[PDB]
Amino acid sequence: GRCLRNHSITYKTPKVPYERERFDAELKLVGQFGLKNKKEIQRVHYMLGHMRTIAKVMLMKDAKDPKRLLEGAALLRRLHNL
Amino acid sequence: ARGLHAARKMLAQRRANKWADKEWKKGKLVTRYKCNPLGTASHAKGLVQEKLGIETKQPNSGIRKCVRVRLLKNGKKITAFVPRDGSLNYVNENDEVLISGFGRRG
Amino acid sequence: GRQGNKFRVTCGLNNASTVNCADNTGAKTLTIISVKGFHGRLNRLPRAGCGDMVVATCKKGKPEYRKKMHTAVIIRQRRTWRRKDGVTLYFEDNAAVIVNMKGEMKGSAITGPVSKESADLWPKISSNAPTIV
Amino acid sequence: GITRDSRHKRRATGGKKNSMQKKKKNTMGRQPANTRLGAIRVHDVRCRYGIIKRRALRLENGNFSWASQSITKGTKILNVVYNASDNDFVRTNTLVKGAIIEIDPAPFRLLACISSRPGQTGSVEGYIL
Amino acid sequence: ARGPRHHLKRLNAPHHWMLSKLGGTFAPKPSHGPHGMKECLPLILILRNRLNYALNGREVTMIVKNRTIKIDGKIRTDTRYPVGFMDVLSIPRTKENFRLMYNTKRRFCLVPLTAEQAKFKLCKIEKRVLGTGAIPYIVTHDGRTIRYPHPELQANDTIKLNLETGKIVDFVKFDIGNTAMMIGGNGMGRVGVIVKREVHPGSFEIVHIKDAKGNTFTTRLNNVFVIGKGTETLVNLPLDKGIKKPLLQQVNETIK
Amino acid sequence: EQTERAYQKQVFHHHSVKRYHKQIGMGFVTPAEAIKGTYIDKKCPFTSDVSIRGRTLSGIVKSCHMKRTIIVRRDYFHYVSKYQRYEKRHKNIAVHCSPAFRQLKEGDHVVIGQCRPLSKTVRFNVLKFTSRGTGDKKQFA
RNA sequence: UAUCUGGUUGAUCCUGCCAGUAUUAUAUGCUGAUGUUAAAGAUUAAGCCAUGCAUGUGUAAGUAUACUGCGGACGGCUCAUUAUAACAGUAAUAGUUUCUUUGGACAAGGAUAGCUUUGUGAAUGAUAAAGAUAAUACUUGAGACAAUUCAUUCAAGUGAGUUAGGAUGCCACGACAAUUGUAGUAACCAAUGAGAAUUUCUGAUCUAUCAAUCAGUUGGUAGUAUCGAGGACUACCAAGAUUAUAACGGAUAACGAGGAAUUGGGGUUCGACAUCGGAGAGGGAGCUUUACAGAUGGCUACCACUUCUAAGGAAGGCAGCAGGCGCGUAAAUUACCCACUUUCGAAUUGAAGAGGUAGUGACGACACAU
RNA sequence: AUUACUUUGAAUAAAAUAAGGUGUUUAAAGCAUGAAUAUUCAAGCAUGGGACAAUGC
Repeated sequence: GRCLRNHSITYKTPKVPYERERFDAELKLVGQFGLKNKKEIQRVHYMLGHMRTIAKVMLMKDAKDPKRLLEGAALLRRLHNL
Repeated sequence: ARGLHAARKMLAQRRANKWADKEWKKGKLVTRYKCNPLGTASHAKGLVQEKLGIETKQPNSGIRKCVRVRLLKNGKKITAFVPRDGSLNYVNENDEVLISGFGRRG
Repeated sequence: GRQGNKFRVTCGLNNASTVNCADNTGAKTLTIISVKGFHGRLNRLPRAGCGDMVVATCKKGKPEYRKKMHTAVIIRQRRTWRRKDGVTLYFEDNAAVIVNMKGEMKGSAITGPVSKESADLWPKISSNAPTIV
Repeated sequence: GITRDSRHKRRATGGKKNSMQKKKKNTMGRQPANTRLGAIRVHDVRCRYGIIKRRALRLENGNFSWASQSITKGTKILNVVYNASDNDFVRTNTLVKGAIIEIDPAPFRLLACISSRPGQTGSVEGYIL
Repeated sequence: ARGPRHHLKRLNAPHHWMLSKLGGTFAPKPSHGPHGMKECLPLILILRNRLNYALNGREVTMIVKNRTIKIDGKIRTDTRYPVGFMDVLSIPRTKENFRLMYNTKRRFCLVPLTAEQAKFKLCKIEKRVLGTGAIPYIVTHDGRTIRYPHPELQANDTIKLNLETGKIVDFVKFDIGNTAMMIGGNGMGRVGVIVKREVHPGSFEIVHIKDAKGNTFTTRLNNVFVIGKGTETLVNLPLDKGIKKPLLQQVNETIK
Repeated sequence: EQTERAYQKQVFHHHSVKRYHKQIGMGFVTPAEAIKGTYIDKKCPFTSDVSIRGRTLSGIVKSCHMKRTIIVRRDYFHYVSKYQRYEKRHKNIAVHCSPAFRQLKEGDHVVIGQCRPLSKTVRFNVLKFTSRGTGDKKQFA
């Protein structure tokens, strides 16, 4: 550690670098949204996985779990107004 | 050695059985700092002594231009591959040449 | 490199006479080989007094000084010698400091006293001496 | 000086300790002041935290006690007779706690064991068997 | 370290001091005084964080040095005076007074004090010691040494002190029929009624306290500060009364 | 009883000299042999002024060859996180054995308690002992 | 994203490894429009240093036609040492403890400064002596106990005390400035003090081409020493302590913890460096002042270095901030200011290369021209 | 009768890990009400149960 100010990353490169089943679909979103490069596609993919895991961890417990009710209600509430 | 209270045999077995790999063992023997001409360095600076040409292996043919370089930190002799076509002319005698590994690890 | 006229000092060091090394050059003992300015005679061994430049080989010390011939100056000797003002004095042991022909001392310090006869002869030695007896 | 730390000793298994740091001042130690016989001479040493210890080298008068009659009158001590800590302490006539001494019962009538720390308290006290 | 430590780094400060992490490298070190290092709030932070009177800490010196702030029965002139428990705090130059109090959300809250109720302050008996000369006296929570107290007092009771006269007014015993407010860790900021105390001869004494609404919480004996005897409140409790809301009306309420 | 060079005298001595025995604390009983005994000890928890603090362990007495001091053995366990399995271990502690317990022998369960440093390695006192079996080695203190 | 692919053969099915792959942290080639944030002499050398700065302080309340008081024992830098040592969680001090802060004779005796008076050296924060001159510098003085030491007693809350306290006999220091404005002192009790220091339990990499190890060593008695317990040391006594559950020894390119990189679960690698604790100021060693230093921007001696010189001598420790040489694959300006945070002070003001701004900066992070 | 096991609590540095809230224009940021913020692996303290377990009368 070197600096007190926190930092984070947003996009992670896909593992397989060259696929024709992923190159074609990238321009079906780049051309449609008028995106500049492929950075944005990775960034939303981080976003979906940001909450997809959160939904999966708290889905394994009972419906009466106090943490499931606490964070779950906030998780659904945050994702409804968005 | 599956028993619940036998957590010493299993740990001791793994400590013993881990020394037989050819890759991690290189990371604990003191030979990188001793026998490796590079050591733990990315690049090695040296001095040119001799120009040599190594013929290729059996299936191939031709002479690969190379130079025998003596380092400045260890003094050992290592053969270096001149990079490009006709690039043996660019190198001279008694000049600083950077030496940095190859594709295969170490 | 000497500056002055040495008086008469009864020489007590012969050929192959081990002396210590008051210097700090990583040499311990220097066995005398010759003496500079020695007017020799038949069957006579070279004699070194106090303040006499010698030529000595180092038989004990650091590797870059061992097994080589150096030039030293005797700073104290165990042989009683009489000053001109009627003083009869002698030291505790022999010693000598490594110098060069110009007199420039090779070391930077001297351990123990230095005889007066060897201090005014070489002004580069008197400065380093703790005391000058 | 004399350090009372445990970094120069060995372990319980006989292994030798390995050094990490130099001596620390919080491990002070002063040479013993064997309180011998003689004229009154007590020094003052400055201990840690500014407190002062009455360091005694030689004293001849000690304030004694004897509980069977509850009288405490000081008297001069003749010489040390027997010591339970060391035998060579008898001849040197040093004053240490738990040392049998002989006295003159001049103010006790008109064998003493010391029960003070003359090297630290600066004074000699005792009682009668 | 060779001796005492003077500079307190920002992060090493107790978390209930409302301090940031990027503001600066150091935090004001509370001096020796009536309360502990981590049990206090330095007077410099009170007048710059809770009160917002000064833009920076330089102007705090231009306030305390003027003999402006009065604490307890005296008036101080120390910038970083250690302000801990519910000792009164009066600033006549602004006609307003406060009181340093804990809250259920693990912080230091300031409840305003009127001029009529700033004349006295509560103190907690820490130990009863038979001093020399057969003179018993009791050490209070604020470190106050007092003269001959009531002989009926124990070492774990509470004494109603007055500032000007400096005499004991009323005493409330430590028994099963009283009420207390906590100063501990998780339990601090919680008020309730003691219901049961279990004594362990080994290390500690553990006491069970029930909240007003029926909530029951457990804490150590060292955390107990009795506020009254028989569910009666002898001082102005904070805005939240010191109840522990079960987090149902915090996540949902803050939405609107 | 009185066999050494110095006059072995008890720290708290009072003329009727009376035997000073103070009652112990956390639910232990004072041994009967310690009241009518003629022994003397300057570090005994009962007849002297050494207090037993919060720490208290137990084990099996291993050696009884040391004067007024014994060695206890504690065969505890350690959980290795990776392997989910426990590996047996041991630790030997020297505890000061008061001469109140005369039937204490090797292989007897003993309750120990902390106190001030009595020596370089000894920092505990014996509080009670329980008898066990025998192995032809009836070695007492 | 719980993922594979090319390579032994004419061809097939396996073990098997090489290479490919993605990511973090170092260096480098090529290119490089912006805004915000930000690493940056550690790896090899805890190697050597020219220079400049980094610890000083005056309110009406000490002395006025510099002395005295406090601080430099904090801050800051580096990671050499270090393998149950340190460190982390925890427990004890009924085995010790300060500094600062908060609660309890209408006036004595003196000479040492400032300024000179005559100077000596090439200099060293160089030093001589002659005249006075004040104290909140030093003694006294008195206006009146407290607290320690020793032998003996009355004996309670306390988990637990011949204990806090009281009473004896007795020794010792012995007070409440001879104190200032037109606050200041002596002690004694308690808190700050979950602090500082010791100490209880548990926990550490590889190695058996380390299998037996220890003689102050294991414990007891009695003393000494230290603020304080104890072989910490001393004199006597007995032979005891660890050991296959890895003792003793060896290596580290080993400061430890909080944590970091990467993970389906499990795990592996790293951590000098934000914060806490530890150690060190070229190398040990010995001490001064003081409440705390074994202080090194304090002293001394030795080993190795550096600087001026009138050749008689003098001081210095950049592993502080910039900067210089070497080392290397490898790393920034010989800048300005106490404005933000904080610390020190004779205390609202004075100081801080702590701290902030500026400068280089493709280590990295976010939005983004063409 | 201890210990282990298991359920609970107490106390448990901050920074940080995942975040509760909060349009630095979004975001990286920051805490401008301070999420109960959960954190403590290894140990230790008190506690409900004794099926599986180790200790010998």
